[PDB]
Parts: sequence; C-alpha cells; structure tokens
Amino acid sequence: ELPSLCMLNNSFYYMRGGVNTFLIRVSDISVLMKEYDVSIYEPEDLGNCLNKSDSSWAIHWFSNALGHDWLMDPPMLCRNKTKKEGSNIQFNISKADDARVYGKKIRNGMRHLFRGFHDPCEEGKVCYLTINQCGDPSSFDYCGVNHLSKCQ
Amino acid sequence: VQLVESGGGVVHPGRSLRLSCAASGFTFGTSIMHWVRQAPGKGMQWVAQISHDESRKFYSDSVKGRFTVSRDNSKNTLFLEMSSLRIEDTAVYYCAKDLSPPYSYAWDIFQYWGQGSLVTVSGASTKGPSVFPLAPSGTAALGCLVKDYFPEPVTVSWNSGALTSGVHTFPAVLQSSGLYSLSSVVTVPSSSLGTQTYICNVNHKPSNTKVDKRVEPK
Amino acid sequence: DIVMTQSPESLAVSLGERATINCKSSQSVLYSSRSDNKDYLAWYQQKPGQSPKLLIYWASTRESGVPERFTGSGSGTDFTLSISSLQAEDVAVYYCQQYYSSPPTFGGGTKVELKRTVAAPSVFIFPPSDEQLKSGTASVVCLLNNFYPREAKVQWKVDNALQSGNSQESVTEQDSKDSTYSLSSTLTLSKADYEKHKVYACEVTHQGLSSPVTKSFNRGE
Ligand SMILES: *[C@@H]1O[C@H](CO)[C@@H](O[C@@H]2O[C@H](CO)[C@@H](O)[C@H](O)[C@H]2NC(C)=O)[C@H](O)[C@H]1NC(C)=O
Repeated sequence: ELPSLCMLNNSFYYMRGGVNTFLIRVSDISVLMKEYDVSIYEPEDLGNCLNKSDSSWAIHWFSNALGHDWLMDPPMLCRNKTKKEGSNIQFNISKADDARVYGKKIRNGMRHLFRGFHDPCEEGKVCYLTINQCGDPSSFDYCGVNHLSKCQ
Repeated sequence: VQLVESGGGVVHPGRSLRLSCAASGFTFGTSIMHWVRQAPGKGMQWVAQISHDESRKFYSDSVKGRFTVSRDNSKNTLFLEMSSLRIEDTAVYYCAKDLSPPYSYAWDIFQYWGQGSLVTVSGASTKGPSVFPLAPSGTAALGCLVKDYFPEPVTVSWNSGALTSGVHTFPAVLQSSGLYSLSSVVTVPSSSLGTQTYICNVNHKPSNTKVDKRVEPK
Repeated sequence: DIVMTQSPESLAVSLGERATINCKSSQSVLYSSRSDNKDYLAWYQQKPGQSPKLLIYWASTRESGVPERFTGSGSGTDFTLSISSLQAEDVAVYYCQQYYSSPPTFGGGTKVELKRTVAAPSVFIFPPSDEQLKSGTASVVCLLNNFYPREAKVQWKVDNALQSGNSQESVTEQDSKDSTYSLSSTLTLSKADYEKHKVYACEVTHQGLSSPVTKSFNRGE
C-alpha cells in the first residue's frame, strides 16, 4: 500500500499515493487562512481536499508519519475542493511561541523521512508545509515528467 | 480609497480593446484584484482574478483564452486585454478589490468596486439620427422622435436648455436593424402653443450630428 | 455550479416601512464544526451609475459603516436582506452573492422603489410626421404621462384590428420628486400599409382609470 517518497532540491519533496502524485514544499508565505478555510480534525475531513477517495489515505499516512496526533495537535488547514484554486493542505510549523513545539515535531519527522532535509525556517518567523496533488492548478509545472524523471 | 476604470467604447465583433483600472487609497501591490462584468439585463458575472505578483490568474469559462489579465504594481494599475470580442461581451466592466488579506488565497469577497466602463460589441457601424416631430393636437404634449442611430448615446434638450420642467426623455430602444430609436417629450400649457416656439436640440457626438427641429402644432 | 436566484424582481415600500428581499441558493453555502457555522453569502447595494458597494458578508456581518437599519439574515439555502426603515437614499438594486464554491455567483437582484398612491396616466397620441412619411416609414407614438403603478396595458388598433409584434415600449425610471412613471409606445408601420388604413387608436388600461381610455385619429385628419 505504502506511498513512495523522493526529493529534488532543498524545498522540493514528492510522494506517490498509488496512481496519484503529491508535491511537498516548504513556504514562509501564509497562503491558506484561518477562518476562511477547512480545519482538518480527523482523517475523514481529508476527503474534502481531494477529488478522489483513493488520495485521502496517502495524505493521512504521511501526516501521521510526520508526528501529527489528531486528538491533541493543531488541525491542519486545507483548501476546499469547491474552490478551483487547487487542493492545498498546510501545516502551521512556525518558529513563533504558539506553534513553537509543533514546528519542532513535523521538522524532526521530515528529517527522518527525507535524509536530505535541513531546517529552512527562521527563528521568530512564520514557516509552513504546503502539499498539492499533481495535475491541479496550484501544483503547476513542478509536477511535469521533466522534474519527476530525476526521481524513482 | 479609489478605483477608476478607463478605456472601453464600441468595437466591431472580432476586434480588440484594452481596459485599465487606476488604484489608490490601499496597498495595491499586496491585494488580489478582480474584473466583474454586468451585461445589459441584470446579471452580475465574474470574469477574472489576478494575484499580487501575477503568478496565479484565473478566468471565467466564457472569456478563458480570449481575455488576458495583467497588472503594473509600480503604477498601481490593473489591466484586462480583450481580444476576439463577441456581442455576448457587451457589459459594464467593474474592477474590484478582494477582501482577502495579504498573500492569502482569494476570498471571492469584493470589498471595493470602481464606477465601471462600458464595452459595447456590435457590427453596426456609426449612423446619425433622423429627428421627426411629435406634433401636438388644459395641458398639451410636444415631442421629438430620434430614430435610427448608432451607437448610444444621444442628448436631447428643449429650447436650448431653457425648457426644463416636465421634460421626459425615454430610454433608447434597440430595433431589429441593430439601430437605436429614442423619444423625448414635454408637457406645456395649451395656451402657450400659439405664442411660444418649441425646438428640441438633439446631439449625437459619435456621428457628429447636431440637429434642432421645431415642433409645429397641427 | 451554484445558482443564486433572487426574489421579488422589484418591490415598492412606503418611506419608513420594512423592505424584505429573498435570496435562494441551488446548493447550501454553509461550512460547519469547530464550533463555527459560517454562511458564504454577501449582499451588495448598487444605486444608478454608481459603484456597487459591499453591505453584508458571512450573510449577517455588516461591512464597516453600513447603518444598523440594514439587517442580513438566513442560513444554508435561504437568505433575507431587511431594511428596517426605508429612506429615500435606500432606493437601489440589491444583489446577493455566493463565495462558497468557485466560481463566485450573483443574483438577478431585486430593485427597491418607493410605494406611492395610485396616479392615473394622462394619454396622448401622435401621428407620423410628413417628413418621416416621405422617408418611406411611419411611426405612431403613444404617451402615458406621470402615473403609478408601472403596470398598465397599451393596445394598438388599426381599423379596429388589434396590433401585435409591431410595437415597442420604453419606461422612465420612477421620478425623483413625485415617484411616478411615464411610458412611450411606438407603433412602427410601412408607409404603404399606413396609407391603406384610416383609424389609428391607442387604448390604455390602468388602475387609476375608471374605464379604458382611448386616444385615436383618422388618416384624413
Ligand atoms: C500560524 O502560526 C503563527 C505562530 O503562532 C501565527 O502567527 C501569530 O499570530 C498571532 C495572532 O494573530 C500573533 O499574536 C503573533 O504575533 C503571530 N506570530 C508571528 C510569527 O508573527 C499565524 O497567524 C498562524 N497562521 C494563521 C494565518 O492563522
């Protein structure tokens, strides 16, 4: 079942959930907003982020593979599949006093999943983990077989 | 805060036009912008969206690939390049600012709107109006028919701006021909008909017509 | 995608009374859980020519500076915009808008006018000018001047045979002072046909008229 991983550069990581492909990048830019977007509480909310049902699981694996504990840890924000902006899932991994701890979590998890990961974050500055399904408008050119050749 | 649309007039089907929107009173370079059109009818329809940096541009399926949204943050100006125009594109084009905070995804909430610029697409070339009188027969009605003209608008004044009270100038009606027809009337006391001189002063700037016709009783 | 339908097309209320626009969406626009229940619905005011303005968002939250007489309400599929006490200034078109799904969609909008006492129309007929008759066409015009409500029936009659399709109507916007309307009805005929008939009549049926009013002429004159 397991989703095959891969990396290209310092802010270009990938995941393949059977047939589907997912692009994992780090950003400093708070793209998705609280109060406007879908909070993900449990794995069942995930189906509201992807067109497919056979997408939901790969995401669910990875989030938990990172260190996300659904019961206590903060809900990740996601862009509804109603908005034709694409499918976006972001984790608030900021080095700010609030999500200070959660920041350390997902980062250690990443360093464990991807040998080639280094903390790109700035101290006392916002930091986010953005994921996009491949084929989506939000995923762009980065999901082409030009970038995806360099991988397993 | 200010949004002022410019450009837009009359075009032949298939030709191109460019609309610009001048922005002031907010941080233009950081906010998401939109183009919403209103066709003669009622419907308010979304046309395009652009990000603060132009990386993400989205179009409505009706315009997709014919229109091109662009922006110049240095001049705080928004642009819509409209090519291969069709009659269906006839609308007032409003430029609007998205409520979405900086670097946030589009909220599709239109906080501020401009006054809008009219864009008319028709194959009808420019034609001047033919002005016929609506001859009167305790109060009397006098008038002017302003038939077969293109494009809109036409300006009617009575007694060169002296006659004002009880002047009803009806909105233009587009005929089968694709040419506009308009009517203008004025209620006057019956007693004045014999004395007073009544002349409507019609002005259609696109065909450069200026006419002024005297309405004589029957 | 989502279809916003608004109702009633145009309403008229006395100064001070309550105005009530209805808005209905084809799919719910509600997002729930956390604790928060938000309705992805907005209201806009558009006076003539002027820039449309944002009134309400989240279906109930007033945009900064909107007076408290404007009340946004509803949930899921059914929404209502209420103007607690109508002011002359409040005359405009009002549009509801969905922002739950892409693309954002708007209503057809209700038009808000003032409700005033019945006012009978003054009826007038005009024969085609000789100037126009030499031009090869003929235009008979009928004016309904200063009346309320907008609703009235104009029937054209040529030699006692009723006319259809050959006429066009035009109506002024409710007057700024007396809030009455005026109507233009133009019967367009071929010079040829016009000369073959004698009696030309225009029949107005209104709320303010005791009985239909007829304005007519003979071609002989
Ligand atoms: C993601 O996490 C950061 C850190 O907790 C949030 O940023 C802080 O927001 C609070 C309340 O608005 C402020 O008092 C802090 O000063 C902000 N910290 C920073 C780093 O400047 C951030 O808002 C969260 N994401 C969103 C958009 O909700």
